[PDB]
Amino acid sequence: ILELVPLSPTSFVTKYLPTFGGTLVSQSLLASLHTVPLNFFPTSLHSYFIKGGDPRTKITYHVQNLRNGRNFIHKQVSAYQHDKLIFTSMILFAVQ
Amino acid sequence: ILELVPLSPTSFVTKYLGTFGGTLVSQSLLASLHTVPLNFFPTSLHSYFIKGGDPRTKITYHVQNLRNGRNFIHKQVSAYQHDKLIFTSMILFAVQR
Amino acid sequence: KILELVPLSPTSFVTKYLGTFGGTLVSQSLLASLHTVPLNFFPTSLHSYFIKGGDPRTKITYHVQNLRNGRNFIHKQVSAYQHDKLIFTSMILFAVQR
Amino acid sequence: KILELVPLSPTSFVTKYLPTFGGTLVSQSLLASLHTVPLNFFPTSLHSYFIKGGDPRTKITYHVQNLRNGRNFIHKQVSAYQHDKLIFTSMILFAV
Repeated sequence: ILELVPLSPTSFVTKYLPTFGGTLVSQSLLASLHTVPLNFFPTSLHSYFIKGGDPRTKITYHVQNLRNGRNFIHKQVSAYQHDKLIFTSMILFAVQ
Repeated sequence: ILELVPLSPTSFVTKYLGTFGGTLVSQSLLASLHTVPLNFFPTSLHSYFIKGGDPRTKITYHVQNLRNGRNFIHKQVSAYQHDKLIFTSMILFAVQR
Repeated sequence: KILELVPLSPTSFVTKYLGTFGGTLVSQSLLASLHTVPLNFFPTSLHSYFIKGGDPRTKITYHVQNLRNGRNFIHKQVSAYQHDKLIFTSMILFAVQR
Repeated sequence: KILELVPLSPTSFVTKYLPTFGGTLVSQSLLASLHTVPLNFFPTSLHSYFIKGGDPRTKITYHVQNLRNGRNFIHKQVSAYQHDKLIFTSMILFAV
């Protein structure tokens, strides 16, 4: 139950109801890992807590490509609830 | 919940044992949350993956204070296995009032 | 004013009048993008990449490209050029307020 | 000259004149960060988050927070406050 459902190549909803910021960071990370090649790994991440909460509704994550190259990929993952941005994370990846 | 055991006001060990990544960040955030007042909540968090760890082996988290302002607390949380740095976070906190 | 752009088209703009070259590039990039979205779509984040030093003795041309729409969000890519070479890009994300 | 900051400490800066436009937020936060980074480091990217609307009839206070150092790379965060409220934050990445 950190589980996500892919609605698209870039968009994911929680399966179960959530809000702990740790859940937001973890699921946003998982989400990004499904959009990046298996040989790329996270070097850092940077999460911004924009609005709290509710555990009573689902979270939708959207992954947006910021920058890529041979050795590096940058992603942004935004989380919505009730059609409002609550949380955004930038995740940096590097190759092998 | 990913529970830690306090060894001090300021240091913590895993009680139990890229979800590993999500674990490090979570726990590092739980750790730092035990060092701040009731109405301080994270505004942002910045984690650096320094070396892969083994799950299992316990993780030890040290929480330091970095340099305050007005309306914020800047914590650094570093994670260790075998006295070697695995992971560090900067977590920023603000008050509601 | 000073950052004024002349619209060449609905998605293309150029500077009117020729440390922080950077702030200017980000600022005009944002302004350019703001001309392609409705009033109540506000920027939630931007992400700017410094690709090559500018010339402050030539024109900057900005192209706005629509990357993605979702219910609540618009994602633009703004690319800045001088002499037909890429000097700068930003990804600017917007959300509707209701 | 209008994007002029007054240092208050090694890491904190107030606007001298009245601001908010996003573009001003971004540029002031970049100038603040440039005062705290060695002269031979240059910005490679910048990532700004519009957290709450500014008012231009109020001064903005910028705080530069170190995220990570090396000999080749420096990461900084710059946060902007009005009336003791976070309105805006930026991550700036520098290379030697």
